[PDB]
Amino acid sequence: AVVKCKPTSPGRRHVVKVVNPELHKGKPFAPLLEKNSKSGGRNNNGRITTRHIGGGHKQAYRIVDFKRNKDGIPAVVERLEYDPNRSANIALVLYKDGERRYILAPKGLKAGDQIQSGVDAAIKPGNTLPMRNIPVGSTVHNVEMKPGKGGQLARSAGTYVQIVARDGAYVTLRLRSGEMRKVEADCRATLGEVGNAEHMLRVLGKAGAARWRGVRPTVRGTAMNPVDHPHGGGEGRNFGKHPVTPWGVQTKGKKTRSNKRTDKFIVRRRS
RNA sequence: AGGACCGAACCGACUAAUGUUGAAAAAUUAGCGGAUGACUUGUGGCUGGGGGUGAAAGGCCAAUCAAACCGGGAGAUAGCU
RNA sequence: GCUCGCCGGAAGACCAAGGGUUCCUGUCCAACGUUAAUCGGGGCAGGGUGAGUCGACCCCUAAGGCGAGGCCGAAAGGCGUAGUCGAUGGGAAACAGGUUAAUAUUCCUGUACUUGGUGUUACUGCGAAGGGGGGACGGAGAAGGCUAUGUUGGCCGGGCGACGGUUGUCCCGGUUUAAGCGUGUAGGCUGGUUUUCCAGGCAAAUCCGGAAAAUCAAGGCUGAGGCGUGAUGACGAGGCACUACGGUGCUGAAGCAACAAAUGCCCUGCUUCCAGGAAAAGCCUCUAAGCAUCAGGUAACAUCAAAUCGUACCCCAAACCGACACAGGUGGUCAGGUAGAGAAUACCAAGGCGCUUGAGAGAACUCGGGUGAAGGAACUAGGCAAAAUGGUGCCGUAACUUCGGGAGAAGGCACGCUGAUAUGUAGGUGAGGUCCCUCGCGGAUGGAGCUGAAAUCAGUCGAAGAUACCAGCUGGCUGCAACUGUUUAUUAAAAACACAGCACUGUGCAAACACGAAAGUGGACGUAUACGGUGUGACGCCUGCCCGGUGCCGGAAGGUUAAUU
RNA sequence: AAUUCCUUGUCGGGUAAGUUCCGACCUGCACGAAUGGCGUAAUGAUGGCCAGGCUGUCUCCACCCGAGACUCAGUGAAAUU
RNA sequence: CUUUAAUGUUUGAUGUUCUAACGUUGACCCGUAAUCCGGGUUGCGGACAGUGUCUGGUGGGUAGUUUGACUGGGGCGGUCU
Repeated sequence: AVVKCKPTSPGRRHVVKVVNPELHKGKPFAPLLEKNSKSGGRNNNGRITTRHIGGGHKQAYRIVDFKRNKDGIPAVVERLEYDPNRSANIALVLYKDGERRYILAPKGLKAGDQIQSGVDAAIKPGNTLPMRNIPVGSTVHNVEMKPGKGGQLARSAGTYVQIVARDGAYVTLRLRSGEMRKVEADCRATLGEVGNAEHMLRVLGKAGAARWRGVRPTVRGTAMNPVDHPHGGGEGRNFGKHPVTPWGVQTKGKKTRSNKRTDKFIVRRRS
């Protein structure tokens, strides 16, 4: 649930929280956890590859099951759980065989609901089947791009795709980006939308709330000296040139997609 | 509950005086600011010079930075002293 | 040696880091010490550092490093797997007292414990580079139960006061005692037990997990402290004998209780919030291959072993880092008394110092301070500096406002001491006894004793009762930025930089982008409610006109146009 | 106006007297709407201005307490030339 | 030898299809108690992609350099035979 806190102090007027009581107020299933040390935006060479990364709260990685290869074995939901490594919530399930696993939380799932994977599974949210058997015009999430590796699309808080057509060994999809992409007609996909849509309405309210996420301040460039950035400086606010990243790239329309390898599944890229 | 209030430790360094071959190659005295947090700190580790890092001042990188230090090319060149 | 004065949340005590004999004794005074020097962190000689339990080594691992093969690269060499290293983390065990000129939980006395080895006996399914559990973990907050510790009383010993009084409600001192073993409480978590089945735990599995039944609810785990033992001992104020007044033997009384009470323990708990909170081994289990009249394993007793290195001394400093015996900087532990909200502050205890030139004089001027006639910012670039305000409780408190604030607004009154209310109250604590009882560290009752506010009434002293130290100046108009913050170490802390928020834009995952001749890595073990970049900069009302120029995004008939032929 | 050269613009407020401050007028030398415009409570060691109280800031300094200065003894520099 | 159609064959262009090169930061198995790597099986792509040589354009992202003299100081202007 979304709630607007009161302005009892500068730093809480425009803050907004997303409170969900369905989440388990305790410790998670340890057997599915592992170490995850932050990187600060650096690489094996110790150099900063991506800026604005550093600090924040500690984190543990919940091993999620994105493949869903446990076919023909139903499972019930034990409880929901908060996952920091991602924007979406997850679900702790229980298979009849005694095994437990993690998955992404669909829109309206709860505890006690039964789910099943495979080709003969039921057409209901949570269940997983290959798109070869999914009806056209439906909504799914956690889509696979190559059979067997695991889902890669529609993994975020409130993201969902829509199957629009299936001709042959391939299926076409309109992604949440408006792009019209096609994939092999054997990839698995989970019905329903990922349920945390109240996440976008969240608000940090103050800078410190960003530093908890591991985000660092972003220096513009205009106020940064000529040696540092193309925008450089000048007495006052001049910026009398074209917008450009460091290293000399426009950043205001210049398409940098230079794949040219697949370039077949793209139909209606966007806009 | 709080990047909340007063205020010691602690971290800072706004004003003034002193000192300026100083007690000190940036400190002291009397006050001041923050003081559960983007806080602070000990240990260890990574990032190496046209590069690093930088809540960005051309700032910091061993009292040295508009391109560190050491050695080498090197007895650079100097129509200038 | 007698006085004085300073610190006393340190200028005291114990360590790490670091230094590396500066420690102790004797001796020397040329040099070193900012003076002298019989002294010294100085010179010379000698002596001194004793560990199964502290620490390191060792076992395990994080960040991260090296990196067999291997991938990559003109060479050098780079990244990295298996693995191996790497604490600032995890992992077995000792306390008290006494003692040396100098060491000690290391020596001695006394009392204990831990891990292994071997052997005897008895009972026995043992076995892993594997599986599972466990180890294993955040912030804030809230109390409650305890202790360290302290105060008072009582007891014991001693004392009767240089000057009035002091045999009493008088004065001083002491009233200490551990780990360990046993009890297993306050209180906290958990429902157990037996049988049966199974697509799982890379194979197995009595274990874990899951499912279905029956049967019982009391079962277990954790757990400060207290109590008892440890302890007929040790210590102990003080005496008796030696006593070179340098010390040694022996003796050695009381050694209880109440109250207060921690930031420390129960607490790695409980409640709660979002930013969602290390790993591995030891340890407890599981079984596989394998070994079974063996071997191994469990318990008891015996006996052996527990090596090696460090241990002195300083450690907020004269010994470390600062060229110096330098107003500097330096992490952790202990945390007394009165007042006090308080680790502030003031005066003190234990303890440790009086900061390595002194004497004298008492001009100008300088520094650091105190007071001030009348006036009260007229000074001055500027109320810079200084002065002043300063605490608690009650009343009371505007504009404006995002309805939280503004606000401690402003402003006003009372504060001491003694006595009574009440021979010390409300409250808190809680003895003895009585009653019960699963008869225990119990429960109910019980209210002695101890402690102890606050307020009221009257009275009283003083110029002044928040008397000292400590301890907000307030108010009004306005520009900038929203705010908390960050910044030019060493002349600039701001209207700059960040910021949440908004928008445009790119990016469909072997993502864009970046570091990299490359491999590969980060981005991200993320997936368009995500990520990167750019600009703007809370919030509120709004963000208008122009695409000729530059650039970007598309489009296509024609024209021009490279290599090549 | 953090933007205004002419300029101490003009009027008025406040002052005995105000090149600054505040509020209006517009002839905007040379504001202008995300290199954002206009307002904005709160906040600020922020800039500017006016009052209350306060005072040695000053009129105009005076006296005193301490460390140096000065004299004696001991040790014993420096820039400069 | 002037001529033009169905052929044989030639090479070029376009499209569709295929797999055997190549790729596979897809799955499974082995080396192997190893998310590297290699090999194998299979699938998806597929002669595209991507790399090398040559080449056009773009290219302050990064370097190397230039940016005159006289002058009643220099610059501006002016001048230079």
